[PDB]
Amino acid sequence: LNNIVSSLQRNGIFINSLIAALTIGGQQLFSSSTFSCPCQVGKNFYYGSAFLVIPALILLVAGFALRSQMWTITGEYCPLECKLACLRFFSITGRAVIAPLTWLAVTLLTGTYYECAASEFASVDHYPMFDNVSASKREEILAGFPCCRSAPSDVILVRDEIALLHRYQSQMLGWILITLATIAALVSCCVAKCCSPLTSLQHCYWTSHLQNERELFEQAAEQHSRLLMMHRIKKLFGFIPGSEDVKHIRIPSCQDWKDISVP
Amino acid sequence: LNNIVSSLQRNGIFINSLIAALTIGGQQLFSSSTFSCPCQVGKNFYYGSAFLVIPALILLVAGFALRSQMWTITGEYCPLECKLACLRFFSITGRAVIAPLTWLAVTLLTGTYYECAASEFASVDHYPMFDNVSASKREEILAGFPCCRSAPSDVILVRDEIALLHRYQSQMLGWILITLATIAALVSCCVAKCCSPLTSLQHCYWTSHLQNERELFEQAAEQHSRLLMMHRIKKLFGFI
Amino acid sequence: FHCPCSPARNYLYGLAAIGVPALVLFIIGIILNNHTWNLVAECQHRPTFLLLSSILGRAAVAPVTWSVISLLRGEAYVCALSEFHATEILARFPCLSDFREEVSRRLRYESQLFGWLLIGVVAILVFLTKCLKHYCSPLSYRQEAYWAQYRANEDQLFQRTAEVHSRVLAANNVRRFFGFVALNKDDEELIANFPVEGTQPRPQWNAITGVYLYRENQGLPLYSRLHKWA
Amino acid sequence: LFSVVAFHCPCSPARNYLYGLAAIGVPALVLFIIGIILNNHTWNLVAECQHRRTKNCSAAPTFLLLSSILGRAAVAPVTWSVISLLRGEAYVCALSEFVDPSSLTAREEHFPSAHATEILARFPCKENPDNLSDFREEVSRRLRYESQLFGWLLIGVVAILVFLTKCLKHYCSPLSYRQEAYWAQYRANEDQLFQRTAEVHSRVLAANNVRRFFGFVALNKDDEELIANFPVEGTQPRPQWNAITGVYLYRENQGLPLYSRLHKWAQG
Amino acid sequence: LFSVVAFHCPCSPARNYLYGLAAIGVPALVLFIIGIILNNHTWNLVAECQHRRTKNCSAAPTFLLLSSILGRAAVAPVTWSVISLLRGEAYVCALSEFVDPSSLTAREEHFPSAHATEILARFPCKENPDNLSDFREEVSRRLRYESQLFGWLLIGVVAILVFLTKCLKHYCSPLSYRQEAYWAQYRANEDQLFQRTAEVHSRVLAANNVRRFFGFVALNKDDEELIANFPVEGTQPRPQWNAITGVYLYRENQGLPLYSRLHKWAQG
Amino acid sequence: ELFSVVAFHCPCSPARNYLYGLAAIGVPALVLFIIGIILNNHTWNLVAECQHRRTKNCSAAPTFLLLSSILGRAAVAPVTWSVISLLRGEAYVCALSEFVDPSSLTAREEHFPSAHATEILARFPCKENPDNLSDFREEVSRRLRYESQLFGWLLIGVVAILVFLTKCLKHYCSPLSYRQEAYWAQYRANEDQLFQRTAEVHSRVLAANNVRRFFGFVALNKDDEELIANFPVEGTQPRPQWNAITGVYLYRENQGLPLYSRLHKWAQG
Amino acid sequence: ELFSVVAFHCPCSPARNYLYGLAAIGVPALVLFIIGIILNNHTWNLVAECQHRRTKNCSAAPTFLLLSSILGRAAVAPVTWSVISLLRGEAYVCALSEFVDPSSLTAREEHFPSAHATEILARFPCKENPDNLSDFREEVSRRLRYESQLFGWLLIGVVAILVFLTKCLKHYCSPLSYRQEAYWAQYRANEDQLFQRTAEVHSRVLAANNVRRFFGFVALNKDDEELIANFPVEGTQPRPQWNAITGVYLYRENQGLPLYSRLHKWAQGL
Repeated sequence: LNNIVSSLQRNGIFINSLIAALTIGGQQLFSSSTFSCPCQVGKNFYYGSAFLVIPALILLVAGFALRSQMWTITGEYCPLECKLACLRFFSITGRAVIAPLTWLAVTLLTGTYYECAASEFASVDHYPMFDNVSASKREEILAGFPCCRSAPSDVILVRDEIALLHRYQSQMLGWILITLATIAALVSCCVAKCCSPLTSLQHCYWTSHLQNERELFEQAAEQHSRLLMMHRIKKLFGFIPGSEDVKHIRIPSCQDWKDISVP
Repeated sequence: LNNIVSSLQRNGIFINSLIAALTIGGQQLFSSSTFSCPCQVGKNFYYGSAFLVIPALILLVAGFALRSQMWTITGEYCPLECKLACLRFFSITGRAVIAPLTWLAVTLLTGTYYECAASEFASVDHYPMFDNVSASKREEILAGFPCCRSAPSDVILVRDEIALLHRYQSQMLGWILITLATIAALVSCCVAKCCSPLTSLQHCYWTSHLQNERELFEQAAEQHSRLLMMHRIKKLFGFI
Repeated sequence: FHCPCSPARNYLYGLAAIGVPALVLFIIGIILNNHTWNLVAECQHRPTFLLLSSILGRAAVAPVTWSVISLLRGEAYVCALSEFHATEILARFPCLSDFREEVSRRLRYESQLFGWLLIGVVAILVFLTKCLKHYCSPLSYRQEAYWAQYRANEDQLFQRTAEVHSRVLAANNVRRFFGFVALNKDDEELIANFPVEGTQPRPQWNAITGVYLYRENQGLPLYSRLHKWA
Repeated sequence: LFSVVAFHCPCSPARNYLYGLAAIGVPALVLFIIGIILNNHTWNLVAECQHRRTKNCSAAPTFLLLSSILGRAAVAPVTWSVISLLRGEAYVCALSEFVDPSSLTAREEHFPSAHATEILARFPCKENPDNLSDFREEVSRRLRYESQLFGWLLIGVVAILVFLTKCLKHYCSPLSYRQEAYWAQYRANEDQLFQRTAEVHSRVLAANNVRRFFGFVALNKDDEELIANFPVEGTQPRPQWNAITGVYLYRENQGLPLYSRLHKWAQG
Repeated sequence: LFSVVAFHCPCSPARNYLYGLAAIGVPALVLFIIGIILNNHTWNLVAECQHRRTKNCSAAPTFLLLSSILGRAAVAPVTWSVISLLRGEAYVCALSEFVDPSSLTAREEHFPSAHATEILARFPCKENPDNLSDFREEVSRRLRYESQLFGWLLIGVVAILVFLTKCLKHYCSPLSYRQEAYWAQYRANEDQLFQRTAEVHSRVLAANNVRRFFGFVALNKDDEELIANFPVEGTQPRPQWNAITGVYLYRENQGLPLYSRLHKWAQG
Repeated sequence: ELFSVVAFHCPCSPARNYLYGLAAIGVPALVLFIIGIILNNHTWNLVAECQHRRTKNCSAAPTFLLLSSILGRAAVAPVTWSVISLLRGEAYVCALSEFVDPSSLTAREEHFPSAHATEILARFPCKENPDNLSDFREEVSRRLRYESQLFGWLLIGVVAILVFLTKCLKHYCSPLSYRQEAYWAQYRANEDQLFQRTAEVHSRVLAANNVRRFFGFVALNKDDEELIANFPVEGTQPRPQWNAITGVYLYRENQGLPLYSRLHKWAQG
Repeated sequence: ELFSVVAFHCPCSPARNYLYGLAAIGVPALVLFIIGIILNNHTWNLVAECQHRRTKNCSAAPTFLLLSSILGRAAVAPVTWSVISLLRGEAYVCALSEFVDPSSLTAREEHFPSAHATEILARFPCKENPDNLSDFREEVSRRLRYESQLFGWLLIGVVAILVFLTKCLKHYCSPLSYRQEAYWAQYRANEDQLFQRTAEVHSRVLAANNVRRFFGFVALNKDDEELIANFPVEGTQPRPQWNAITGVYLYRENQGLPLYSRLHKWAQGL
């Protein structure tokens, strides 16, 4: 039964779906817990914009870095070898970039981050209520109502309209981004099915072979290290550990401990 | 099942995650237990500073002591030998410093600590009625208001502005530290990949050799240590 | 728990509320380990300060953990400074609103401030002392591990041989008294398997008891006071 | 069950302090007795005078044994007395009438001077007017402190006493603790197999007596081999029995340590 | 059920103390009478008074044993007297009518003197005016104090007696205590084997009589071995039974102790 | 629910309930007492002793020891039911409700009506009394319950003394050491187990030997075949032979060795 | 809810309920009495005794000693039903509520009307009484219930004496000691249970011996195959042979030995 779970774990679509669901849940928890939408007139666009970008950037970097094989790819970087490196890089990038795309999409769909983000950028010259011959209190109240300040002075309905407008735009952006992303994927796949010299079945076989041989060589290296250490003990103490020791014992002296300290 | 649990323990990804969850949960109760946000006018910046870094620092002290490897490194120290040790030191450092920033980040993103830490250093020039030419009550009220003195005397607006601006500063101070930690981890592994003469494939052999070098030798020591004892008893009492 | 509020007497409780329950825990630790009596035996019969701290600190964990956890609640320290006619009312606060508010926060502020000092001291002590002793000790940790395992296997086998060697003794005397032995099923082969040759002399066991720190002879490593007795 | 064994303060002057002594001391007193009875060291020490009737052993050799006996049975009195003091039920009931009204503070002078003791006596029974609840509370909290203060230092007294005696016992005794561990284990092990042999030798004699009366003895399967394994002829004379009981302090015979009077009797 | 034997206090003057005496004395008496009968050490003593018909034996040897009879059977009344006194319901219902109105406390001189005894009688049953409830509560605790007071000190005097009797027993018994322990294990071992053989030697004689009548005795699988392994030819003489019943005080035979009359009979 | 059937319901009426209470407790005691005699085999052989002689040869004094045993053993059932009812007290209070003297009443002033006294007192157990006399009703209820329990505790006390006197004197005046009597009491209760057990087996075997001669075979279970195979029957035992093992038996000794049961006496011819 | 159907329902009406009281207590008593006779095998061999002789030569001396046993082993069932109803009290109170004397009510003054005393008293068991007489009803209801509960306890006493009287006479007048009667009691049941068991088997073997002749083979279960392989039959038992083991048997001794069943008398060949 657990073998089936591991088999589905090998399915990349399932692991990417798990990543997307986990990122969406984390974003929802973060928004519901620790956002608070600071309401300062001076720099409020900064807070929302940072909330939009920094989590996406750190998730992208984490996805790129958590894959060990990309380090080897870069080391080789720093014919067919170039094509294979490009294919592996694209395949790893896909999973590296799925999560930040999910974060951006869900944030835009929710709309709160964009709502608090570009709120002071709203156009109010159309509305005749906001005269503000001072020209400064207008920006103050504009940044002030979207966060938590109702300020029930007839402006609330206006503010909702403004909010609605921004929210509407947010949704579009999300979907717009989504559209572009999908388009990119398609053309990206085109490259992976146009510049690739290997057959479609050849690529999957080759990847399975690479994973098999990597695991096999790791196991072989561990076993070789184990055998080398076993040999070191059977040459120092004169007996093989884990076997019948009642035959001989070296009884090493003080000078013998220094020899095994070399590695 | 149980073997799977130990097998996943070998991987270092879960080890970092396991420590992170414990720190946040204990902090969420400890911060609400005996923190209480005091408003010591004379010295409250000490209060915020003490329980923002020091409880994280002891984990680093614990982290170094939790590994028997670095004691041997100190003994050898007190070349290729340094190159291998430096990689081990980096790997030891990687698993040892995750916890202190873990608690540091969540406190910064919480915003409760900084409010009670650097309230007295805030700027009061904007508000026109924190004049206080005597320059005595201003320090006290600035370092007295945010704790439990709501003071609905036409100053609550400042207390929201001060807290929110600091909380934004607290929130902004959060990721920036997160960003630098990610940056340092990225280059250090890249440095460890280029500076180390051994290939990553050859790195696996050596690292696997390190993890079983402690076990096999220790097992040999135990068998030899015991077999001596019975032969002493044979001479003493004649019992195996 | 119980928090007395009497003026000029609460500070007595705070010391008793933590110090007395802490020290008894320390006493339990030294009693349970058998290493303390080894030093007592060695001094009775006859540079060893490094060994004393190693065993003393091992039992120090239980008294230490009680001291900090009590300060974590913090009600212990609120009695101390508050006590030091209106002063009595301050002690009645945990049991003139401006006067009581300022002192109460001051007490809790100092309570955790003093509470975390020991933890910082603890980390330094467990770190520096462990490092210096190993550096001071000429033997390597591999030798130290073998030294520890030599002692670890010593006590389990001595207890194992003590019990068996006791039965082969006691059975003889009761046999001389009654005329037979009502030994159990598993113990029937015990007498036959190990017929003891007699009772060993008292000074013979006295020599192997005491403190021993690697007094190597002729290049042959020796680890225990019984080891040199061979 | 637990309802019968409980504390209820008789709120009466010159009477409750007797109850506190009785409701705790006597249960402690009986527990002190119980430890003596179960321990086997007392009777042989008691039987020591019987076989001599002359005081052959001097005070100095025999004073050493007396120290161990009382401490072993002292576990019960201390494991109970401090518990009640921790609850503080005894102290509040006992010395409430003896609390000096002059030291009463944290309140204006309201307690009547006509019957100060009588009012104090009724505090534990929750019988007190609400105006004197403050007066009741301050003493109740004060007595609870003193009781707990008394109770806590009792544990320390126990803690130091065992610690100092143990090293003193090791220092005074000429034997290493490793020697003592084996010797103490021998007594704790020779007694058990002595008792088991007693029943087997008891039954064998018992079976033989019945057979001589009925003509046949009905034994279970395991008792069948008991007759075959350990057949006896008679008994052991009273002087032989007497040479076993009593006290013994590590005699030595030509370098051979002896650990029991039976071992002393073993050599003849 | 417990409801039947539950204590119901008749709140009446000069009447409830009679009931408390009956509701406590009789259950104490019924337990004591049970104790004597079950203890087998009394019947042989009774049988001892029969066979001699002269009283040759003096009282002094009997007195040491006679204490072991009443004392061993006195545990049941004591543990029943204690719980009743510790429960306290019986005592308050016993002495309610004897509370002195003058010695009443916790209230002013408000208690009526019209019929004090009648009013004092109805205290245990909550049949009292609310104005006198303070008086009732005061005596509800003062009386309950005495019961719990009497219970604990009566426990103590019993407790010291156990130690006093046991220590004197080891002081006066000529044999050593460890030998006595063997003697104790012999009495149980003989009694069981004798009793176990009593059934078997009854059954064999039973089957040997039914068979002579029917011509065959129906026995299950396990009882079949009883006939095969244990054949009998007859019964035992009445004097032979008459020589292994009674009391026995450590008669030594030629340096060999004898532990039971049967053993004394086994030596001829 | 049979508990509701035999429940004690007090008919509150003058000169009527005590008659009921007499027949609501005594009669079950009589039934319990009758059961004890019927089941106890020590009374049939005593009856069987009176039938074979037809002359009254045997003296009463030797038989009085056994005559006291049947009544004594069966006396538990009335006592354990008379006592239980007394302690419960419901039986007594309804019985003696109408005898309480109104003048001697306590706990209240002399306001008890005397126009129809017994009528009101008779109604006390059923609680059908005006609340103006509730104190009186409770006072009589408690006082009467007191006498029941005091009588009940007295009753159990008397029985315990009687048992003590009975067993002490029985062991004293019996001519056998009490250890031998235990063996004897472990015989009669052991013979009767075997005698009953073979009564069926020598019956069933005689049953099969009759059906077989009629049908031509006998149906049997697996175990019953062992009964026919192991234990064969030849005929029946004579009626006078049965007559020699029924009755009372009082330690008749032979030659100096005891015979414990009358069957054992016949087993020696 | 079968017991719910047979539940008592008192018809409150003068001169009417006591009929219902009789016919809702007597009839189940009569049904229980009849069942006792029908199922009691000792009553059939009594009937078959007078059947086959066709003359009734035998006198009443041997019949009466058995006839009491026929009722005695069966009359217990009506009594344990008659007594149960009386103890419940429902049967009596509804039966006799009409007869309560209008001058014998107590616990109330003279408030009983005299217009229709029998009618109003008849409805007491149904609790359909005006609240001005609730004292009267709770007096009559509790008084009548006494009379029933007194009669029920007395009736138990009478059986408690008749049983002891009979059990004494049945052991004092019979010519056999009780220990022998227990054998004779343990033989009548031992034979009858064997007879019924062996009748079924010899029936089945005879049946399987005819079906085979009609089909050429017989279907039998695995355990039933053992029956045919063990108990073969040759024919049937003649009627006169079946007619000598039916009837009443009275301890006919043979040549100084006893016979315990009428079948046993035939077993010796008599």
